[PDB]
Amino acid sequence: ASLKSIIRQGKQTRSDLKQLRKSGKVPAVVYGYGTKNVSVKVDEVEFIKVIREVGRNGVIELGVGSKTIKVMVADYQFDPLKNQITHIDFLAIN
Amino acid sequence: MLLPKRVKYRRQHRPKTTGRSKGGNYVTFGEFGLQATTTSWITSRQIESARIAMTRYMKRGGKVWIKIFPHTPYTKKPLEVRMGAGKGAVEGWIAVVKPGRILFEVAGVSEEVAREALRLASHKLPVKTKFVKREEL
Amino acid sequence: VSSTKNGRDSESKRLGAKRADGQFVTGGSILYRQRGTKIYPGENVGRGGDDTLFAKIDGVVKFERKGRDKKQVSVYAVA
Amino acid sequence: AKLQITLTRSVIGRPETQRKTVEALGLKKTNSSVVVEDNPAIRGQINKVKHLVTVEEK
RNA sequence: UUAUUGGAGGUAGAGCACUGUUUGGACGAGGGGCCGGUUACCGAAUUCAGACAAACUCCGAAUGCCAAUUAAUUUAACUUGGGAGUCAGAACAUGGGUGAUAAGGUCCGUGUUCGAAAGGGAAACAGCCCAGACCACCAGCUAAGGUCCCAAAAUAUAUGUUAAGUGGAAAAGGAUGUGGCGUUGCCCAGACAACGUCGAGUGACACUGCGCCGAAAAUGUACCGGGGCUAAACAUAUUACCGAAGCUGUGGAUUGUCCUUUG
RNA sequence: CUGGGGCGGUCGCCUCCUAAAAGGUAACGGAGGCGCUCAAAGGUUCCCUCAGAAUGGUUGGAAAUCAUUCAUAGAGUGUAA
RNA sequence: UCUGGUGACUAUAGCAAGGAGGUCACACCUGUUCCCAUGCCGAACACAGAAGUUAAGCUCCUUAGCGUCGAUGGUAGUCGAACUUACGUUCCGCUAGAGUAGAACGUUGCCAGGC
Ligand SMILES: [Mg+2]
Ligand SMILES: [Mg+2]
Ligand SMILES: [Mg+2]
Ligand SMILES: [Mg+2]
Ligand SMILES: [Mg+2]
Ligand SMILES: [Mg+2]
Ligand SMILES: [Mg+2]
Ligand SMILES: [Mg+2]
Ligand SMILES: [Mg+2]
Ligand SMILES: [Mg+2]
Ligand SMILES: [Mg+2]
Ligand SMILES: [Mg+2]
Ligand SMILES: [Mg+2]
Ligand SMILES: [Mg+2]
Ligand SMILES: [Mg+2]
Ligand SMILES: [Mg+2]
Ligand SMILES: [Mg+2]
Ligand SMILES: [Mg+2]
Ligand SMILES: [Mg+2]
Ligand SMILES: [Mg+2]
Ligand SMILES: [Mg+2]
Ligand SMILES: [Mg+2]
Ligand SMILES: [Mg+2]
Ligand SMILES: [Mg+2]
Ligand SMILES: [Mg+2]
Ligand SMILES: [Mg+2]
Ligand SMILES: [Mg+2]
Ligand SMILES: [Mg+2]
Ligand SMILES: [Mg+2]
Ligand SMILES: [Mg+2]
Repeated sequence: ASLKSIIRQGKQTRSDLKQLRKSGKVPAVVYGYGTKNVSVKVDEVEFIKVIREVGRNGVIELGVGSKTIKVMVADYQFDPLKNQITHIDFLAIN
Repeated sequence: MLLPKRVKYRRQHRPKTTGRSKGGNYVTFGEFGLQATTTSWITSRQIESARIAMTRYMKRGGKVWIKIFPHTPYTKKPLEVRMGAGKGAVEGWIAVVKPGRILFEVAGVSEEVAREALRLASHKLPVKTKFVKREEL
Repeated sequence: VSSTKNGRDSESKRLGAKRADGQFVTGGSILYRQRGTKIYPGENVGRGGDDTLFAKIDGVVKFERKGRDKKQVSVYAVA
Repeated sequence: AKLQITLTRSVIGRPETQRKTVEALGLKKTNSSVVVEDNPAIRGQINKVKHLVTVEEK
């Protein structure tokens, strides 16, 4: 429940999104209680291992910059061909 | 032998073929399934041959679903005719698949039986296929 | 021997809008040409016998919504 | 400030929508230049035809 | 022509709220097994989930269209009159009908070129890529494409793949062919083979790059243009050069616009 | 006219689709209608608001008709869309 | 501010549910003598009334249950460009529908009365 994130900068183009997915990274956003919209980056391999040990519906304490937020998972877009996760939405709860 | 009982227009334009699957690309009714990898038409004789070869291998065990129905009629003009004196009579009924679409779903059987039953069906369709599970996570 | 029984069509009628939003018009000019009432008349706009919308006075023309999903035309005075 | 624009690719084989923009800039033959000042309406015409011209900051 | 504003309209895509089509599962009412009813079966209704549409739409782009601004850059536009020729069109790319998701087919829309256009490249080759010839010159810079010899310019630098002359004409399928990247099994307690020995690695799955078989036609090698090539192939980066009637340089001709010394 | 010509079929007008979100746009491309009617089915002034479904109720052809609750027009609108 | 009359605004304004409110306004309510009225019915409409009542309409609170509104981020599609003939790829602009967080149990002009 200790996953790490990296804040994306402004205005990702088309190229640097697919260049980000040819690494092991996946784009993401966080929103909800007490926060603002922050768009982030998560490793794919690390994200699967956290889900497979806390379940589909569990609490993740991930860190954005300095602070850490208790975060649940809202939805995710999946590519059924070539079977990789392509977007993940995060929801803060408190 | 699948065909609709009544259609408003018997003579129709042919469907658009390029692109990706609009929807219906996750297994929902069963445990295992067969998804497509290239693009083709399926002409309602192929899914009769494929459903029979599906069924006799499983010895009437678990259930089998078909996610494809042939909705669109296509025509053909008779033998040795000049071009253009109207549009010919109907010939058969097709359904269009694009890469992603699930074709059959099976359930109620072990996994290695499901791989072999779907492999026998896949040699009767004109499209490259692939064996898939029920996705989670 | 084969033949067909479809060759008929009507002549097309040049429907649609005839003046643009923000344009100055003269006091009798046709604004919109339609079957039925896709657009209602508003201020200083008459509605003809064959549902043609036309201007009463001369001025500038404004298209504008009416309710949730209704549209109207008005003509306002000063130019 | 000022910009120098140079017609580097020729204009034949191109659509007439792009030929009329090149004339509006004031370019006549290939490798011919013009000096104008920077302006958001001038950047729009450079944006349209940017695969045919070369801009330097004068 | 562009920037900024405003507006008309229902395509692409999506979707099932109407019209039609359709797959499973439930719910119960009816007939309906029976001995009137059970249960099975039937059709209809209502719901849960999931799919289809040129003549379906609760939604809805990009672009194109109409206009207005003491906006900015450009140079056309319109009216009247005199004089014509044209009404067999073609290929390419793209959006669609027809046809067999056949034709160098046929019919519409949108662009380019040919027609009526030489020059360079594509071996040769109206329609493909570059590019629009006033005339001299034994002067220079470049485009597309190229730099072993034919034939002008790198047997150039650096990293890797391929062993099939692949390159230098094709599929479903099949396969211990070889590289790269991941997940996960059994590990020196002795596996994994072969028969206590053997003493270190051993399997599966998944995604991928190049290649192999599948591959039979008629005058003579016989689709690399030829020689020839294991790079002179392929992929990725860098620096140089060749290369046109394109652009510069020098001189000259004709016409026009300015200034005007009609120079 | 004609994917040679003949045989066959068609020749004027209206509405949809093709038609590529202005308008326009072809083919022996796909679907249908017209060659009228109305003395009120016209004008004006006042009133009214449906089909359908559900539930009850002699005739109940199941539904004719009656009451009740909902019901965006699904009704109806002389005649195709 | 409270009540009423009357206008403006894409239901964020609606629908449902729960609770309070009244002889000042409003309404149920009393009656068919008169104007007027019902394909029959003083139900409706019209008139004459003020005994009764806050039960209902109405108004004020409470709720996000249905409907409505709705970003950010990602994706589909696409103008332009560059490779190519593959049911294509790459770059750059624009940017959906669905879904999620959330909004929301109206806002406001004029007059009269009651404060
Ligand atoms: Mg779906
Ligand atoms: Mg579509
Ligand atoms: Mg179509
Ligand atoms: Mg449509
Ligand atoms: Mg003619
Ligand atoms: Mg002609
Ligand atoms: Mg041709
Ligand atoms: Mg063709
Ligand atoms: Mg054309
Ligand atoms: Mg000629
Ligand atoms: Mg020309
Ligand atoms: Mg030439
Ligand atoms: Mg040559
Ligand atoms: Mg050739
Ligand atoms: Mg020639
Ligand atoms: Mg040089
Ligand atoms: Mg070059
Ligand atoms: Mg030679
Ligand atoms: Mg040489
Ligand atoms: Mg070969
Ligand atoms: Mg091959
Ligand atoms: Mg072979
Ligand atoms: Mg031979
Ligand atoms: Mg040879
Ligand atoms: Mg020259
Ligand atoms: Mg258009
Ligand atoms: Mg149009
Ligand atoms: Mg007829
Ligand atoms: Mg009474
Ligand atoms: Mg949206």
